[PDB]
Amino acid sequence: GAQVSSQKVGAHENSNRAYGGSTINYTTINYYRDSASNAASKQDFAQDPSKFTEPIKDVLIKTAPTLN
Amino acid sequence: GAQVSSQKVGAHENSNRAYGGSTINYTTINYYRDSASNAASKQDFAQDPSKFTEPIKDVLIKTAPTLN
Amino acid sequence: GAQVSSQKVGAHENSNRAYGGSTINYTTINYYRDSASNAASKQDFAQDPSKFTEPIKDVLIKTAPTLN
Amino acid sequence: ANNLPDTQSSGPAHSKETPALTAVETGATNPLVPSDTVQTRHVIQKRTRSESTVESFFARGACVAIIEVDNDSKLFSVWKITYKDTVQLRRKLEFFTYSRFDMEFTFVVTSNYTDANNGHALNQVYQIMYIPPGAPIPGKWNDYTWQTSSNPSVFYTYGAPPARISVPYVGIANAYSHFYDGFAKVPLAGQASTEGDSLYGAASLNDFGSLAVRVVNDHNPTKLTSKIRVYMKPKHVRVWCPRPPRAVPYYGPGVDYKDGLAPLPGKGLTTY
Amino acid sequence: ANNLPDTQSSGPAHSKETPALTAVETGATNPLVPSDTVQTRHVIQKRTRSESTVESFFARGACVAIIEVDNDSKLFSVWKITYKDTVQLRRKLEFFTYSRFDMEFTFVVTSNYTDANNGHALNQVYQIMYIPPGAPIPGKWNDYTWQTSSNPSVFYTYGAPPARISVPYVGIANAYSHFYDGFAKVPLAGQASTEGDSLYGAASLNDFGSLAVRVVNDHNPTKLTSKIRVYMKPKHVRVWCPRPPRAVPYYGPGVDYKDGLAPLPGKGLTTY
Amino acid sequence: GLPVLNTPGSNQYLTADNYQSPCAIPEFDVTPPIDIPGEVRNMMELAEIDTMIPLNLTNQRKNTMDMYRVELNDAAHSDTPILCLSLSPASDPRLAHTMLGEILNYYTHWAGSLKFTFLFCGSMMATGKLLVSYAPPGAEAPKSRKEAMLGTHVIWDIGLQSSCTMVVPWISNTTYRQTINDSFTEGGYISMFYQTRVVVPLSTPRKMDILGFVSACNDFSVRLLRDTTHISQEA
Amino acid sequence: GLPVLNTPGSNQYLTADNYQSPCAIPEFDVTPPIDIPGEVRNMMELAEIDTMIPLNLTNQRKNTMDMYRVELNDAAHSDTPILCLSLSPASDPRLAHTMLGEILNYYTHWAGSLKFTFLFCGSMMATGKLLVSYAPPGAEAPKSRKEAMLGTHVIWDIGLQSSCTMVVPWISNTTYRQTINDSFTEGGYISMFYQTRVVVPLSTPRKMDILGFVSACNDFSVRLLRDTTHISQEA
Amino acid sequence: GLPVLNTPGSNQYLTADNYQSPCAIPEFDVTPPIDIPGEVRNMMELAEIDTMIPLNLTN
Amino acid sequence: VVQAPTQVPGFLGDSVTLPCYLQVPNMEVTHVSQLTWARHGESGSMAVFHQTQGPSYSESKRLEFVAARLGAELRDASLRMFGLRVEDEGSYTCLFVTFPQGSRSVD
Amino acid sequence: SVRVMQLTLGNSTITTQEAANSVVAYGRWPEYIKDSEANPVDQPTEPDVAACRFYTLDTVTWRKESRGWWWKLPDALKDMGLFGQNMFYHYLGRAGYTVHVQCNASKFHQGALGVFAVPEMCLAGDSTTHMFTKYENANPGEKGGEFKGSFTLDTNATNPARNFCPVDYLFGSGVLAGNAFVYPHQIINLRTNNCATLVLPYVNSLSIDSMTKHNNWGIAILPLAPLDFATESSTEIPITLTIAPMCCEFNGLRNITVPRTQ
Ligand SMILES: COc1ccc(OCc2ccc(COc3c(Cl)cccc3Cl)cc2)c(Cl)c1
Ligand SMILES: COc1ccc(OCc2ccc(COc3c(Cl)cccc3Cl)cc2)c(Cl)c1
Repeated sequence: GAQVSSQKVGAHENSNRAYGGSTINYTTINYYRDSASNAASKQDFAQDPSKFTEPIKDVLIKTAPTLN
Repeated sequence: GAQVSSQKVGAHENSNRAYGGSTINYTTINYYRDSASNAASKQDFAQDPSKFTEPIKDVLIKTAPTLN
Repeated sequence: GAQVSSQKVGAHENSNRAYGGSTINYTTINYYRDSASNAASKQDFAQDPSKFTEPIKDVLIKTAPTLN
Repeated sequence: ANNLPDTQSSGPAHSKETPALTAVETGATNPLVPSDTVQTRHVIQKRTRSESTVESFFARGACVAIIEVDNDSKLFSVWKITYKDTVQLRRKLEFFTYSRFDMEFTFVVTSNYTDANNGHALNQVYQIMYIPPGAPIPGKWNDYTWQTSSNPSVFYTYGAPPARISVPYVGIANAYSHFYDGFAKVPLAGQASTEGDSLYGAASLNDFGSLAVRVVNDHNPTKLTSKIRVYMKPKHVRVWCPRPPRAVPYYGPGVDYKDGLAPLPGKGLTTY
Repeated sequence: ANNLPDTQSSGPAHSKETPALTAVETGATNPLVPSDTVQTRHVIQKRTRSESTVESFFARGACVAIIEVDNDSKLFSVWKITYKDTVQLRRKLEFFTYSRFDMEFTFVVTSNYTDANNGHALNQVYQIMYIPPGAPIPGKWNDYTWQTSSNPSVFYTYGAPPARISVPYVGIANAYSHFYDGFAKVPLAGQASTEGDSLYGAASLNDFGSLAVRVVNDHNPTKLTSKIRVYMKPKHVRVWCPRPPRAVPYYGPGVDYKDGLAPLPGKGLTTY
Repeated sequence: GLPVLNTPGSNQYLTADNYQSPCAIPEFDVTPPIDIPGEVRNMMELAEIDTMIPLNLTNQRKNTMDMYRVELNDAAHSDTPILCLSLSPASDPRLAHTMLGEILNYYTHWAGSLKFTFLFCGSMMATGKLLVSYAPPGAEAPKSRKEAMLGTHVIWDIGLQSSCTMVVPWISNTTYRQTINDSFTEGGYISMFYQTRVVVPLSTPRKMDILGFVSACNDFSVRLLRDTTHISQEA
Repeated sequence: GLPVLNTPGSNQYLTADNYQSPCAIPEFDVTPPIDIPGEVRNMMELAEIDTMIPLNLTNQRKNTMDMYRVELNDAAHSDTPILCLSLSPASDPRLAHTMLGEILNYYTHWAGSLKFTFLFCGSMMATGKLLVSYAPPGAEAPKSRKEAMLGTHVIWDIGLQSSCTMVVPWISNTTYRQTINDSFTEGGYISMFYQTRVVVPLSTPRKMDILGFVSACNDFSVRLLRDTTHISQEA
Repeated sequence: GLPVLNTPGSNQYLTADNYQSPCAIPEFDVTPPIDIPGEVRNMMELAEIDTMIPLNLTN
Repeated sequence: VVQAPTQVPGFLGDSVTLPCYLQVPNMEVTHVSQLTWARHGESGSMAVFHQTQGPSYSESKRLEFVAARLGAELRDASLRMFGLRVEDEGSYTCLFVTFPQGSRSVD
Repeated sequence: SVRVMQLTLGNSTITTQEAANSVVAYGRWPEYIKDSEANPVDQPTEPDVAACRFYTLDTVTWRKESRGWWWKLPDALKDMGLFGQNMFYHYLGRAGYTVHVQCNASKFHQGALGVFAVPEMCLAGDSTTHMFTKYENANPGEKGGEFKGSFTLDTNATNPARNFCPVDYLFGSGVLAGNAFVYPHQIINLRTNNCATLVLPYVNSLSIDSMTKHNNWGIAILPLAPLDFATESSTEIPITLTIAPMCCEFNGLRNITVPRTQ
């Protein structure tokens, strides 16, 4: 039940282990039945800001005149 | 001897790990020989209340007259 | 997600385990998502000192006259 | 939590396309990038927004309460669960209207002799009992309620690493409301003014219940005080409807204000 | 971190190749080996440079600060983060102009009664809060800033193994500069001398922020002092541009000198 | 049992750790979610929405609705600035309290491009051309249109499209700037001038307001979460 | 839970340990690296670069630029040494402060070959032959050219190639020597003599300087990291 | 031994935890079960049985 | 320790100074000793006297800074606000930074 | 074009020749409750055309001195035809809206109105007692309320007003008004447009709620640039508000609710 993800290496050691292998991976295993007990995975996604930045009914191009 | 079950995720993180993978599973291993030492699995079943709610000899339909 | 490397055995015990097998290997597993949390692998490479010892434009042979 | 787009090189322009001109009346923000108004070079973007994700923004244990007990009714204390007793976490949560997450509670317990040269006591054990709305609240530091046959309790031994427990999403709605524009009651026509009156913006009188804390050891005449600092961290976070942050000082559980109403300093219009 | 080459046997010579003669004016070092100037035997080399790798050279926890707090404003202290408060680690880092690494911080906490026969206190808990440049600095050992809703804090219980945390590469440049030949400001023509003046070799006024340390327990009239010794170890190290090491005593954060300007002893030219 | 060795850091409490812990309310039937409109995934999404800038912080206007209004008039052409600002998004008093500035105050570093949009609120009969400018740090802050015109600038012609956007490109020495006023990571100057002049016919108001807006571009990012000074608590 | 047993060494703090620990600033967007010129991978790379030796530590010359200059002259041939040195790279005052000596003072053991390069800074019209020597320990330190010539030596003829290198081979009993003055691991003696004599014509300077350089060979290594005595801190 | 790091929450006693523990009476010969009538699996089964309401609470 | 006496009228016209004295005990002397001033004030988040090495004017053009700076002292610094309009209060703060404990002061 | 539109709902049609597009809040169009998000089990009532139509609330007048106006939904529509009837006859109710604000002037007038739709628009009170505003004051109906230029604390202890005191630059809730642009909005700048149109989906932490106890949306109108004309210090232009509920569905029918008033 182990989950193996890879790390985003910031500072690199003068090793090939700093660039590949299990040496740039980390392992995770959940010990509790309730999902609330789990830690945060932090592999979180993003989205389009459009719902806030452009909640416009009739879609407009920036090059084209906004007021038409 | 590890037992791998899946959790019933309540609050979901903005990750795909919150929806799939070993990240929504939990692992268990018994360390003791006596079953008494074990924790509760909590994957418990339900049953029909009929033995209490309708301990009637001649089965009756709700749409149909009870006193016949 | 375990990384298995071999050790450079210095003092040898009067065992065959001191010369081979998993007995001269060591195991590693990363527990943290951030690479900063990792220990140093210490399997570090070397390089050519030439950039410091001979930062000369026109490469010269030691047997041959330096001033030509 | 990802990458940002590269800057593409952009040369001069002489066209009928004018991205610089717009009309903000529509309610939209002009999505311009540098190459729209100036000549740019190609830049391979390596910066990411990994630390500004909703999760990383809240992934910190914030203090929400400091419960105090004097082991010489003060032999036990009760804290009504809330995030509004402090200001820092509260302000961050209020960037959004609704939220849904799990909670991690860490308890830092400290104690000391009130007297520099008097009294002595053996190591203390604390009991932190959660009293869900409806359960009997302790009247004495040692009455029957502390049997916790159903209420979750945490027994902490002084000096041990801070205690920590996780709580699932416990709301009775599909999300926690940071703002509730309403009442719990509707006054009906004909009833006395005393009737049907309730607080504005309040839901249940007892939303999440409270914590009852006490020292389990028999109290000695020695003067001692303990403080349990409660730290809470939202994990597995989802938030809805952004709102402008609090600009003036908080004045209670509501959006009420009173004191620091002039937050901005003076600065010349033409002064850099 | 590897092997050294074997010595090959070398016999006598009588040739027009003269590796012994050179011209150091070129700026190069003569790459001679023993067999170039003497007759050698074959030696199978087994020595390696495993311990002199840049990583192994720095792989040690060095003391960079001793923060002191008197639990009877001294109830809390603030330390501006730096590696120049001590000399040993500083001198090693300065063998290079630039560096890039992660950091591991270990905190050794000690405390004691000032009085041999007076006072008593229960076990202390410490809070080490990191205040990034910009965050509010504590004014009292117990003001709102200690809620740490966003600042990273470490709560240490006296007597527990030394606390330890890791920090990523946090520089705003692509590498840390051990030397900065410049200023943060350029004085412009016309402005008052008070204007545009800044320290030579200084970048930001607040590079990495500081640490705020305090004892969380309520202070007792008892006289107590605690000291937090901060140890830092660079891990995952990369360094650029070697420099000669510091020969005379340090005189501040800069390369300034004043006192031990005559480091070398006397020795006869023809004395072994 | 299995032989273990306790390493330094044991029994500590790092406020920013990420570990598992036992659940105090096991087997709890969690209320499922519903699709509520307006969900947010990243704080940077909020920094990309136009927010009105309190440009007029003069003693009579600060902390009133007038702090948002910058007045223009039909006077003859002048080379003096209409407004001046420093590119310190988290610290300049005029930028520090916008949605963008509020978010930047929870972080220690910022990097990326910004854009300023100006809305003309004069009558339809009013016309005019304005010069919006951005000067990277290092030289004297522009005090005349002549100096401003030598840096990044957009000449705004007023008409049907009521607004105009000027993008302040990411021009920096360091890879990230600090969210505090610091000369080492200084950002430059923003200023506005009259290109020609505001012209109105008879029976038309000779003075009108313009409103300014600020938002982050798609290459904007922040790092190192910290505490803000924008909220306090006494006692 | 899983039964464990705590072994001795638990809860200690070894200054040289290598364990993992939690990150205090999680999800931090690290600034990527750039290819900066002059990167170093091993400290031994620095020990292989020629560094000038402060050979003249006489009271008037020590701690001045003159400590690096060893003067020669056109006097008639003499068998007395021009200079004398002991092969104690980390402890001899003349070697202890060179780049090589500085690095050796951070280690307890050293092994390998060394090379000494001498630069003739006389005029072009000056000629001469010199004998550079190395005598392994155990006998009387050479005081005349006659004794020096019996050990390892290079006869340097001055001319176009301005410099001459003498390699001091690794001749030792122990596999590693100590970086302190200790007779058990003593290294021997280095000395220089006139082979013929320095000769100059008329209208030419009769005295000139030579500069010495020292660096490690490719078979040089050090071990056992220790603290240097070359840096201190009072109060 | 294997290097470990103690996390907060260590040595605490959560009244609602679910862990394993050693058995104080090992190898005990447990009496097997018999099929007793009326077994219950969920408390909600009991809530579904009609129960008489005390409607007349007058003094 | 912090011992600021500045509770000053303050005369208008103007102009007068806005001082800040931090007398230093006494055997554990203070560095780094940069001095910050935050107004009170729509502070989001600047109208600041900050002084790292060279005195930096965070933009309130109408300021005068008089401390023996670019070197050190340390800080019993005096500020001045001219002018000359009633850009009033509100309030002002005076916060210092320190290698020992003192990244802190008083409003 | 972006400027000409026609909206038809039920028996009501709205035309405009000077629009600036329309905003659909959070990009969500109103919808009915799906079976997977359903809660109350009883059959809902969906009045459709009888309730989902344009209702014109009272016209307010904009002057140089106006500070702003506010309304609460569904509150402002509680007395509107069959929508109000269904609201009061049912325990639970849900609806989305099409808000159309109208304001025409001339080419020689100036001024800009910021029209914001705020979910859970909680306003600040007038006393030192927290959350003291009473139901009757919080729910003004179609007449709504107004913003003030400053906070004035109610001190009458004998007869507290128990009302709101929404200061304009503080957005009536302790936040800066310039940041209110993070909420769905449009701007009626007199030199550009006649109106503002916003389509609001149902927003709440529940699928359905009590319309009498809870107001889901708040409509705030603030003069961003004050009204000015030619040389007439005296200028007044009306602002009419027309709102249409959408996808109305009610649950829990019983006797009608008659709330206490004034
Ligand atoms: C929107 O932001 C929110 C929403 C809900 C919150 O509190 C809900 C809540 C409900 C129950 C418990 C009980 O938790 C505990 C238990 Cl079982 C056992 C022991 C100790 C605790 Cl501590 C704790 C918090 C908070 Cl603090 C912020
Ligand atoms: C070239 O050599 C260098 C470069 C940078 C350095 O310091 C950078 C630095 C930045 C932030 C922190 C903050 O670290 C901490 C945190 Cl998050 C939490 C708790 C405690 C600490 Cl301690 C610590 C150091 C040092 Cl010491 C040497």
